[PDB]
Amino acid sequence: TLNESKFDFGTMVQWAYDHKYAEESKIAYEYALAAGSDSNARAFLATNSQAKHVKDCATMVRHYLRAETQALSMPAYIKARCKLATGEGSWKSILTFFNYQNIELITFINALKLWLKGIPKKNCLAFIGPPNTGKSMLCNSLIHFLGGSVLSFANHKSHFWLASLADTRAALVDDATHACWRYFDTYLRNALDGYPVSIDRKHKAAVQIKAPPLLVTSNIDVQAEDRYLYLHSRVQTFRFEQPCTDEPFNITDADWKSFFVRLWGRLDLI
Amino acid sequence: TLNESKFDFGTMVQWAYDHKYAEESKIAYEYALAAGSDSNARAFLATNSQAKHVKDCATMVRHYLRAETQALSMPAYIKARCKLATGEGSWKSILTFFNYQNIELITFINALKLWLKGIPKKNCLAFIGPPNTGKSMLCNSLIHFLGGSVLSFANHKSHFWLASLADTRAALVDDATHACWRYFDTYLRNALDGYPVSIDRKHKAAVQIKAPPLLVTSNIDVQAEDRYLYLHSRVQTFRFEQPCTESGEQPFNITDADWKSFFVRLWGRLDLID
Amino acid sequence: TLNESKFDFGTMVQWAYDHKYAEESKIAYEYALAAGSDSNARAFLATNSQAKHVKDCATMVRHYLRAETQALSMPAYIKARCKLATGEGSWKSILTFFNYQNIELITFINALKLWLKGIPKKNCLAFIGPPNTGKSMLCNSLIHFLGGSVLSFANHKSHFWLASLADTRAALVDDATHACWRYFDTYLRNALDGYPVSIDRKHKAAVQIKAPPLLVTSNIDVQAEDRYLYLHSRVQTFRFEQPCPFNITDADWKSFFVRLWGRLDLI
Amino acid sequence: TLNESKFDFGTMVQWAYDHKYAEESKIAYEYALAAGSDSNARAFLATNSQAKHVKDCATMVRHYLRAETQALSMPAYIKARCKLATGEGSWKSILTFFNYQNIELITFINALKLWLKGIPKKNCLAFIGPPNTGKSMLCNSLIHFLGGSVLSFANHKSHFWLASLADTRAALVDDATHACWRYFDTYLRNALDGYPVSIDRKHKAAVQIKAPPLLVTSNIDVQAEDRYLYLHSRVQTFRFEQPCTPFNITDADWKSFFVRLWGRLDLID
Amino acid sequence: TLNESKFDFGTMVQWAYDHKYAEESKIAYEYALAAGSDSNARAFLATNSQAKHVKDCATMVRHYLRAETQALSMPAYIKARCKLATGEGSWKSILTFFNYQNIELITFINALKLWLKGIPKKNCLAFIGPPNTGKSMLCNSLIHFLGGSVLSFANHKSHFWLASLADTRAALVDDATHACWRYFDTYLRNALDGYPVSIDRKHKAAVQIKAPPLLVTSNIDVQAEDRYLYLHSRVQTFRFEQPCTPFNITDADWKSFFVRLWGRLDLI
Amino acid sequence: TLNESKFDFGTMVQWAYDHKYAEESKIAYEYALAAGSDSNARAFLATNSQAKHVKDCATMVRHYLRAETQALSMPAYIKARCKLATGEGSWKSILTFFNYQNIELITFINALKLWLKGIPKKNCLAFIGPPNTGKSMLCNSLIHFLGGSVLSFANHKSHFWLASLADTRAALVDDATHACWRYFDTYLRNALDGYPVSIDRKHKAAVQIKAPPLLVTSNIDVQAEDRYLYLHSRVQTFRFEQPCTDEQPFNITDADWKSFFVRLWGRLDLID
Ligand SMILES: [Mg+2]
Ligand SMILES: [Mg+2]
Ligand SMILES: [Mg+2]
Repeated sequence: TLNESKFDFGTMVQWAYDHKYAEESKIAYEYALAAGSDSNARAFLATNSQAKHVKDCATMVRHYLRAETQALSMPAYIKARCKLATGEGSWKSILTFFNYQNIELITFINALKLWLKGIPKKNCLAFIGPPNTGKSMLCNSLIHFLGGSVLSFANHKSHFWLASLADTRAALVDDATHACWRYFDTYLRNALDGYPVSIDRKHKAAVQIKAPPLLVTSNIDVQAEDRYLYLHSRVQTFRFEQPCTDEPFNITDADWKSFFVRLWGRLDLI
Repeated sequence: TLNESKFDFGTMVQWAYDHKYAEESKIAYEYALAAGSDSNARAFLATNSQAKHVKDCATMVRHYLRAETQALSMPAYIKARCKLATGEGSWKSILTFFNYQNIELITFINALKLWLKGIPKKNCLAFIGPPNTGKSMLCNSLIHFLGGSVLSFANHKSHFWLASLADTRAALVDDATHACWRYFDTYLRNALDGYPVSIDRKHKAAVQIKAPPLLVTSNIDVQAEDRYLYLHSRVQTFRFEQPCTESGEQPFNITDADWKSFFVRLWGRLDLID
Repeated sequence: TLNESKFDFGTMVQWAYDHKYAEESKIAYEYALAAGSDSNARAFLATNSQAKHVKDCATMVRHYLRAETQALSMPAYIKARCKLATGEGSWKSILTFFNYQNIELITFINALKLWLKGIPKKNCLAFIGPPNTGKSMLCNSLIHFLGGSVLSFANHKSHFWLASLADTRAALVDDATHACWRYFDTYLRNALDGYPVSIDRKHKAAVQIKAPPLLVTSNIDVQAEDRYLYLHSRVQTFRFEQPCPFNITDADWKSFFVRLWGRLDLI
Repeated sequence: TLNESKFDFGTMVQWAYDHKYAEESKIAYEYALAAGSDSNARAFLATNSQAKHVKDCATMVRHYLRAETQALSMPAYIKARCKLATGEGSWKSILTFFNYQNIELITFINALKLWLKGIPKKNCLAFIGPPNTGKSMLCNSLIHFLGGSVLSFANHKSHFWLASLADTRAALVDDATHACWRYFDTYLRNALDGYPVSIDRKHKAAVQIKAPPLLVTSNIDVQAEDRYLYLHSRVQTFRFEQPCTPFNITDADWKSFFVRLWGRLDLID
Repeated sequence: TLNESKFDFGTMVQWAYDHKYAEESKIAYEYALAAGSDSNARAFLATNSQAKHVKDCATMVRHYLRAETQALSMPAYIKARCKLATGEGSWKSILTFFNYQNIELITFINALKLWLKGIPKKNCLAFIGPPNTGKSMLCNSLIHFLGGSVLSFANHKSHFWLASLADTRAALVDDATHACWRYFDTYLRNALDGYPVSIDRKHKAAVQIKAPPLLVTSNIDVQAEDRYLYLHSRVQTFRFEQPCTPFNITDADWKSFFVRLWGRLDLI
Repeated sequence: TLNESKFDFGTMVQWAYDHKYAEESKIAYEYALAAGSDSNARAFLATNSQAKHVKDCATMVRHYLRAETQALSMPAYIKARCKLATGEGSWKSILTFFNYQNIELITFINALKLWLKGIPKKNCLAFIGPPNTGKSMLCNSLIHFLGGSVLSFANHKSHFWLASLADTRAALVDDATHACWRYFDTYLRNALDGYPVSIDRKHKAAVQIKAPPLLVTSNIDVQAEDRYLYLHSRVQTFRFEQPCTDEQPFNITDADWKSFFVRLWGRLDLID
């Protein structure tokens, strides 16, 4: 990784942004390789304050990626995620699965439509059923396509476990336990009703935001439980009953792309 | 975007202040956009210390914004908030709602007049009743109009969860559970009173300040509960009993313009004069 | 506000000190205003380092302010506090109120005389009774007159919640609940006693310092409670039984101290 | 040592990288030595900001080294672990150990092959048996060879215990207690199934990642206990029955193992 | 005050050292005062980096002061402390008090002699009894005379609550509650014995240092309690039973005390 | 002291290293005194950044010292530790003490031989008994002689408490309680096995090192307790039952160990 034999920070930040590198060690290493055929990368290794620049650069790119994701409307955002979708699947892969899980495409399309706008009480789609019915399967594939984030209720003892809600456009709380559902009930009523929540971030002061769209998976039916009365009118549920087990379903990013490109009209994304 | 290519800090701050951009990412990104037709934004992308300038800009803006909000009296402040609101509105929306909850508007007016002045033991209004009675609805609309902040009891194990009290002119805790009331009872009587309190802020120094007016929504009626005895005298309760939804429509929705109408109409009786 | 447009730091500090502006936001903003008719304020908005100047200014002003407060004897200090108060006032307001609570003013004068000197086991006065008996009312007015600080037990899980004790000449804990009394009993007897106490400051290192005089208000009568046995000796209790609202101003206290100067041993 | 007397930082970093020194103290010391014969090292000692340069050099090196290893394929990584490990080595060492515990070698090779590929349900090999059957012995030896990390699940207090997973190519859970298995059962199905998990770290932001391959050692046979029904298809148990008190597996043993069985572990690059 | 208007750092440090000003706020303020008749203090208010200078000055003075204190043996140190004390004083004040508590002064002298040497298992003296028996009174007067530090168990949840142990020659814990005694029992046996301990300091590296001689006042009799068994051996207890407040030991009293009992306290 | 009226930092570091001053307090003060003769020390006192220079100097020094110390073999190290120990002393007092506790010195020697090489399951020696049996004093004298560190379970809630396992050649946990033994049982297993573990820092670097030979003193007998079964084979226990409750109590010193090590150098397999 030859490191030896006037530096503009702009040019570097640019390069990092273009390549979507946000992480210092990557930025550092990757720019050092570019220096074979890049004058500014060559000038960088001549600098004494490399470590400072690598840091700054990460901070710079982290600022931009974060703030452009926030700036785009939900349609433009989905549009962006469609462009990122490589390979080729089909929206049919998705329909086939719902058919298998005996749920209405139409029900889903509506739910999703309103979930995407983050309309109050329509902001949270639960995917409920016993183990191995492809709940994780579908939800994670959707989050992936969407550029979402997974929240782990394991980390709930720290209140920072919600930090990413100040960032994503969609979020998934995987495998909800009772603990977790009543957590929702206790603390997050406002996330469901589209009122503001103070989300604490680690190295800087907390921010007040509207909680982005939420997915949940669970073995637990909230609508069928009395102790979660508040949740009934705020959580849209879908039950999966059907096994997915061979030593058959794998929704891809292109599957979702086709799904959105094709039902774009029906999802009110115009 | 284009992030690439002498800089004056003040100008960037001027900019950020004008656009009321206070938050680092927005400041950096939004300015990087201004780069196309602003030589200062172009120069910003030429320096090696952009990260720091963004950082300092946010500090500077926050300083100014806080400072100007604290300087204003309640009247002058509400005045500026009225100036900010837009759209079609009427105080009748508010009247209708209180009337729907079988509460005379004057009862609320009397309470609000004192609450706004932050008079001791009158510094806290709680809206209380069964689910879906428009409690969060009303309180949030008001807090929004006032530019107040929401406190999130989910963050209460942190020292800094109260940090906003050093800045806003009104504050809301939405859906106070039993754990929540107890915390308030044990640790926060005098803030509920609107007495001076030491508010700890993250990176900065603790600040001693008059606790701003408080709003609470809750399913728990503190006045009826013997175990919250000591909260009875410092919390004025409004009981919302009537449903504000079937899950067909939601008929009651108060806008900023409704409050603008409200304060303008009732400027006199809320003693917000000279 | 205008934020755009050779800078001298000292002049900015001078300014900040003069106006008693000690906090960064206020300093920054208020100085940016002075910019219309102040070349140094103008020059401040021209520098690319204004962020740290505001920071340093705040630091510098609190250094001075703290240092000048600490330097004054209690008499000299109260003197300056009297100078500061304005408006119409009378110690009678205070007499009336203690009389209303069926307490002779002299009982309070005696206790206060010692409390001000920060005499061990006498460093803490507690105002105790059922709700709405003007406990917080009185204590807060006094703390205000004195320029003392409020302690917020709510922050007690932090290391720095006592940090003001390194600066003020008097402190108040308003509405001590059982949890509050217990914490004090367990951890802070010496603080109550007004003995030297190690006080953790946020970014600076700790200081060993004598703890200022203390005021507490509470519904809990510590004197009557066997489980707060060890607090009985270090806390003088004033029972406020009568309800009410009535108000004590700074000018009332000014009148109070001026009138009772000699009787308070303030030489 | 001499620490007395124009400096180019990159040159130092270059040097440090070459000798694989990621260690402030080591860096500082070694440079100050390589200095009566390096114009730059001399120049370094002339500078007043030496302390800063050492700190930066470390940072810079640990960046490069970390980033260069993160970028390898699993096969390429093992090839690196093979270069890195030297000594008296034979795989005969391991084969007899398996033969002693009555596990067929091929059962293990296969399992490892699919494990190194982090295929879901093939992502977590448990080694199970009563105290003192060389479970730690073997797993530590392997994880060491591979440069993976060791995790201890205490109880509640273990909040950040997974923090290393954010970074290693492989990991070992040392003596899974029953509660540790319940933790998997409750919170880790996604990790085992190939899905992202949020991993909380100390004084930095949480990360989301695919869980590295896991080794577990326990006295608790999860295949037997129905209260862990959901792990049965996700965890592959190797049972160690025989007590051992001599056997000892080394970096050099694993090297020989991997080189010998390379084609059979499907590492073809 | 005036803070407005070539600066030598060393001179400010010299000044600060001379006046024993160790505290940023005091250093800043007190120097800004010296500005009327000191060209260096004037120059200080001309620099734009005065904030850093105040900070570095305190650091610097702290360095020197610490280093001086650490260099001296116990005798030489007490010597310096005696030199510092002023006023009318008599060891008889101390004698009378111990006699009032029905304790022979020699009992205290014997214990104090060893305590001062920081001999293992003898490094901790505890003054114990019902309220208002002059416990805090006495221990505080001594800790003051010695220039020792108070530890505040209130801050024990912090890593640096023991940071002063890297600097002072004697330390006091005033009113040890049950929570206090337990913490000591669990975590600080070695510190009570006066063995080395790793002391965490704010902007500095940890130092391993002999925990200095300890004083404790308390209402709790550790020797009588079975659950504080492991403290019995490392804690010498003086029981103060008789009520007092009048009784008031000054620095000059201690000066008299050490001067009189120099040989008898073995201070060669 | 005098701290008043170009500077070269390397020169200050040279001085500090030679004099082996690694604490800022000392570096600061001592260099200030050396200003009369040495005129770099003079330059130092004329800089406005004196404070930083001290800070950086301490850093720089302790870097070097840590680095030479790791480079040494255990043999060569103990040698330097003997070279460092001063005063009159004898190994007899070590013999006297074990014999007092009814233990053959050779039981101790054997253990120590293996413990110094850091052999798996021999890496930790424990001295276990009722209060007042010479446990702490024996261990401390050894650790002191060895230049090792004393870990404080007080700060255990922050992993940073093991930071010094990165630097020192031997460590002592004085007076282990149940809480502390449980800690070993879950975390420090690998330490008792020769397999490297990850040590953290306040100045976050996050290294991995083989764990130094450990000493523990305790009123708790681990071999007697099942909740500590793992530790049985990995902790070598020396039971001290005889009390020393009767001006200056018994005392082992650096010189006592110095001779102990010079005399028993052979038998301890320290040969090279
Ligand atoms: Mg009150
Ligand atoms: Mg006392
Ligand atoms: Mg012991």
